Amino acid sequence: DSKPQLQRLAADADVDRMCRLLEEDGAFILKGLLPFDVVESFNRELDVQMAIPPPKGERLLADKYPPHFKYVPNVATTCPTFRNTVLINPVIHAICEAYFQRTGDYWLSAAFLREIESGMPAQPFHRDDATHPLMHYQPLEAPPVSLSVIFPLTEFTEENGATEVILGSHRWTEVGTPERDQAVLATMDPGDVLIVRQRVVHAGGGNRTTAGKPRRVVLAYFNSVQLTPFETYRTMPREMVESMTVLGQRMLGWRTMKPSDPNIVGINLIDDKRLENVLQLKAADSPAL
Amino acid sequence: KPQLQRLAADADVDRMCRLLEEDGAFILKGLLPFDVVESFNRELDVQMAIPPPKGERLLADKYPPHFKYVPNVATTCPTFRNTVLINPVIHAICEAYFQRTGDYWLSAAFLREIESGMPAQPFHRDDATHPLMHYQPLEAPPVSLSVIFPLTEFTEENGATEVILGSHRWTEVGTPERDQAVLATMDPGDVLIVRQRVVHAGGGNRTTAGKPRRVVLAYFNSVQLTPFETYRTMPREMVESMTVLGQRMLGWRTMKPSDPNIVGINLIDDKRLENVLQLKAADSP
Ligand SMILES: O=C(O)CCC(=O)C(=O)O
Ligand SMILES: O=C(O)CCC(=O)C(=O)O
Ligand SMILES: [Co+2]
Ligand SMILES: [Fe+2]
Ligand SMILES: [Fe+2]
Repeated sequence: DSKPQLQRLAADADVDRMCRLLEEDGAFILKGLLPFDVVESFNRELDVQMAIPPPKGERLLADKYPPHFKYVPNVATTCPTFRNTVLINPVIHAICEAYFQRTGDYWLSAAFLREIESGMPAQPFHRDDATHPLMHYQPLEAPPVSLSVIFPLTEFTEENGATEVILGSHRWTEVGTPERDQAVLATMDPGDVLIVRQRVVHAGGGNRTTAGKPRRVVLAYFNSVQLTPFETYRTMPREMVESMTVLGQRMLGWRTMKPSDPNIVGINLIDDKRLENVLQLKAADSPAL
Repeated sequence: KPQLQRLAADADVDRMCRLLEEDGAFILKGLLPFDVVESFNRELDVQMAIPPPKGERLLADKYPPHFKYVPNVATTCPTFRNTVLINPVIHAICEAYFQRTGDYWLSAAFLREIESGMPAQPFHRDDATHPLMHYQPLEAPPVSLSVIFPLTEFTEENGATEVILGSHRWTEVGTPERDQAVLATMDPGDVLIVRQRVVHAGGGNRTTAGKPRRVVLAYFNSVQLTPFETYRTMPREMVESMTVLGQRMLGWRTMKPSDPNIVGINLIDDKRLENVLQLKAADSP
């Protein structure tokens, strides 16, 4: 395409370059971060969840939509491949650690599945600043407090509606009403990852195919520990929590974390002690640390 | 010189609200009955009577040993948990104050005791705990409210809280003189309420009589902000003996930031946290 496209990088790519891509272009792609077997076992875990008949009670998001609406909340609690493998991907966290360098500690606000079936229209262009509305008022220069991480679980094509990203649009004052051709396509294979900076204007593609195969995507939101996690993993059984690594525990809110100075004490604590100490939390990788 | 306006506990909320935008702070006179003040004080006395613990202390270890401090009083002081935390007047103020941001809860509630011979605090804005606040524009929906409970009297001598009126409209804290501020002189049972961005400081105790100034600070934040103190390790029995309002304040229920957040926050399995937990409450139908 005539317009400059989304840079696609190998898993082992340089971190300074990814970080500078995020500030200049606002987005980039990692190629084959997740092995195909990982991707497929994740998909089967999700298949199980979606196969579950609709429950009797209230569902806060689902009840707002038609019954054909496909959605799996907080995948870490029901998809071990995500909890144990995807969530603690070292490349992802290296990016996060560079990205959140000014704001301090980050954790996982949400990780959920979205399936877009044939005949569904594109999303309107938007900035991912609705969940925590205060973000709408954050100046561009301020230390970023949220990172969008997008996992294609089916192929992302021009036809089925690969994610549309407008490069450099995070420097815009408002989203406005940009035309579709201002954006480029995040065409990907399962195992690739799209990483999108805060304030970058984007939109879901919408599935124009007619063969029945639906587009499947898991969206993960990594936020500053200043921001309340949309999904709370506090009801995870202790056995499951302790089977995770320390990084895993920190991501899911089971540990005291640290916003950058001038916060010098930290956050998410109790009795002036670390939450994991009060809980006496064990971890799969705590003898080695 | 313009002073801190003192309002009756039953005063109109619309006036309190207009004060918070105009002066940036105000005082409620005698909000807490004497029995409340005294039982709260006795509960805190119990807590401070516990010997210095052996392990790490995240805040206490950052300051001198003479620094007196009791964290997350709601878990150890029933008077605060059952009476003070859910004060209807406080929440009338909050619901007006946080209308643009949506739901609010309790980030921290702790005791500080300032002994004789201690210097004044430097002037500051209470935006260090959540640094992102430092970049929030003046016009943006406020996301934090400082609520200050004097448990001993606040006098000129013992170091009543120094508040600079209208300073929330300043671009920077700068280096203001002490004589730019007015004094939050109060009796136990009064409440000092301070807007976000209002420059202020602890007074510093000029007395030599030994009575240390005692204050409980409660920070009510938008549910967008992660609570500094997490009350997730409270026993279920303690949680379920509380009112719904109390549970919402201590992070045990799903909450709702203002639109365009339309689902809410602090939820799980696409359900309300309290439903998944099947949480009972003292005043729930
Ligand atoms: O469907 C997509 O690829 C993007 C979805 C998205 O950006 C959102 O839901 O905020
Ligand atoms: O001690 C006081 O009266 C006020 C303290 C204060 O503003 C603070 O510690 O942030
Ligand atoms: Co002067
Ligand atoms: Fe989005
Ligand atoms: Fe303060």
